Amino acid sequence: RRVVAHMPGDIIIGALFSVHHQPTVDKVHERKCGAVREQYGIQRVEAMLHTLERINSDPTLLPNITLGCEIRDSCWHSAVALEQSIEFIRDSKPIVGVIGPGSSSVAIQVQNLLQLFNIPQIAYSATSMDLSDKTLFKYFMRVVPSDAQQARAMVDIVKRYNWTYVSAVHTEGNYGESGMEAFKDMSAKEGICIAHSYKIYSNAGEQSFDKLLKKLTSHLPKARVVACFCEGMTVRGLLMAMRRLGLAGEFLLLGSDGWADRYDVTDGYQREAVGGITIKLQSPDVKWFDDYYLKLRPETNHRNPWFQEFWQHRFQCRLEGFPQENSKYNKTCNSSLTLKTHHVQDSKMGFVINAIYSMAYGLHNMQMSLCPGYAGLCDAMKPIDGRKLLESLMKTNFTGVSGDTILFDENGDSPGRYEIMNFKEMGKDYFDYINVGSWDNGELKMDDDEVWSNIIRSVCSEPCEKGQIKVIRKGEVSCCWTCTPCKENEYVFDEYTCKACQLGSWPTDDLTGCDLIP
Amino acid sequence: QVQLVESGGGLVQAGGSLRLSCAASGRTFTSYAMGWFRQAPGKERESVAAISSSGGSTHYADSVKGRFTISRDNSKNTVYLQMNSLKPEDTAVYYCAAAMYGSRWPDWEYDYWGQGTQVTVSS
Ligand SMILES: *[C@@H]1O[C@H](CO)[C@@H](O)[C@H](O)[C@H]1NC(C)=O
Ligand SMILES: *[C@@H]1O[C@H](CO)[C@@H](O)[C@H](O)[C@H]1NC(C)=O
Ligand SMILES: N[C@@H](Cn1oc(=O)[nH]c1=O)C(=O)O
Repeated sequence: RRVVAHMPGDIIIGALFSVHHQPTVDKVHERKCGAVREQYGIQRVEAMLHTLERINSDPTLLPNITLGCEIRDSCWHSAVALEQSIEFIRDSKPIVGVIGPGSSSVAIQVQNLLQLFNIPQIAYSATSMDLSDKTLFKYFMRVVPSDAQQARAMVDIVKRYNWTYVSAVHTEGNYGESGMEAFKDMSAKEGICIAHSYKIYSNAGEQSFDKLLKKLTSHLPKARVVACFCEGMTVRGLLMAMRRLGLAGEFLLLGSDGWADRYDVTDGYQREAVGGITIKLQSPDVKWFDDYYLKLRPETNHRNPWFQEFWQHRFQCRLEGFPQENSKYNKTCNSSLTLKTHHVQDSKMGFVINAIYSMAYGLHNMQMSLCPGYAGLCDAMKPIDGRKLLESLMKTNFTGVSGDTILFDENGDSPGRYEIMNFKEMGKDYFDYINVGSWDNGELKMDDDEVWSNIIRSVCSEPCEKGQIKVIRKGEVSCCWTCTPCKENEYVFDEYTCKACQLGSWPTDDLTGCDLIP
Repeated sequence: QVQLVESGGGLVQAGGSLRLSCAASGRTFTSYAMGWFRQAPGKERESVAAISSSGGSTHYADSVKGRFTISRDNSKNTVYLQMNSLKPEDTAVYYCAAAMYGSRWPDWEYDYWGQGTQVTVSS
């Protein structure tokens, strides 16, 4: 079986974090998960633990009530997170609520199970619009906004930089498909041609991404910008295919939140990602998490089982006498090693902690609306009713960890803002992400001089020169036209269609109207 | 909730050999490390040998170095301690204990015990 991160308490809350990577396509049926993950894994687990410690310490939030947890590996895989959710359901101390998981596609698979047992789920990174259906997903909520905004923002970015003929790639799954189809419905309505829409799984082989990159160079040179509604490793695979083929620098990738500022995606293939514009969600680094995490040591921390593996992996050494020692690494772990070296905090850590607080404050509102005087759990919440917990969680009005009031709408979604990033070079051979814009409630603000300072053109046809040249569409696509001139008697009515002057009249010098022949 | 059973002990002559077994109940024995330690009457308890949760990497006390060997078959879900050329100072109650999460052995947090097998080495 899989080891779990256990913590006792008067109320145990479930958690699903991607401690390991998705199992290799070879051993998928075996469900043998891949390498350990820090930001989406270990860090989120320790955040769960410490946040529950704080909720216990806090006398205002849930007084006389201890919060325990059962933290299980999601592996960013539907089947693995579903087996572990079954291990949550195994009882029917019961699991009151569930936090996570990461991928919207996996979150649906989990929700489908949890809803049957009235267990409210709160996702930190699942953004898909389909999860806004509360008839399909009654007991689902998320602290991040629907992707109907992020798609609109991506469309607005395409609009601002006068891009019309674009290629479109998305990760095969609910997140990618929902986002891409919303981008299709919005861009096409706003007059943006989609050269071709491509879908690929994140764990597809090298040859598969090579084929994808070749199919992307099929539309070159017209369609250079690639609207990517791709999670992480999909963008990474694209960059690695650009290294393999040599098609680097020829495209411009417009990534979604799957590649917000993730260094694990661009590290090692920096030149290939240069110029890429991506979308992040408004999550300021949670101050007190770094103070807890960076002080952690493998000798001290003994509640996270994977911390031994993760410590041996991040430093690539073997913890000499420790229990879960792995002989693989040729080096031995020194006492000088510390996490502060090359520390990169999880981008969505704020949402993780805010979701844990969402569950806590929902339980507290239910506590006050059922056991007013009794300090702690009374006989009315023995047992805790899941339906009442959902009704109290939807009506939660609290101030978040980022100093911003978190609230939930009718569809169980939370409001959100986005930061637009750019992977440019900050110096010779050095590359890093930089904030270049923002998107909130429709308004898109950008610093246009920071992105290019150099400009890129991704259109299928250059605007017809003013004089008399009309826009005549080609064989198939709208944005593809052939600038054809007008007859001497014809004046240009509108950009698209030409109109002829009647007998005696003749087109004016500006070719906007007619004028009598002298 | 894992339960351990010790076996293999008894009584042996001076310089003889004796092999020790310890079996665990339930899965996730592969997730726990294992360490045998002995305790004699009056004397305080001494950590004998230890093997990592994955196996392969082993540690021994200076007293039993070059004399004992600890091993484990995870498929059998069992750990073993072969005590070649025993001495009279080895007479004690040997215990087998599981430890997920420790530090450099002998510093481990043992969070499961076993019954205990009595080993008597006659002069
Ligand atoms: C987009 O096109 C408009 C109209 O030609 C022009 O005024 C604007 O400067 C262009 N912006 C960019 C970024 O090309
Ligand atoms: C949250 O509760 C406070 C206190 O009752 C109230 O003043 C505030 O309006 C509430 N938030 C919203 C969005 O109504
Ligand atoms: N928003 C994504 C979640 N996600 O995918 C990644 O690669 N990173 C990340 O946060 C989804 O809804 O599936």
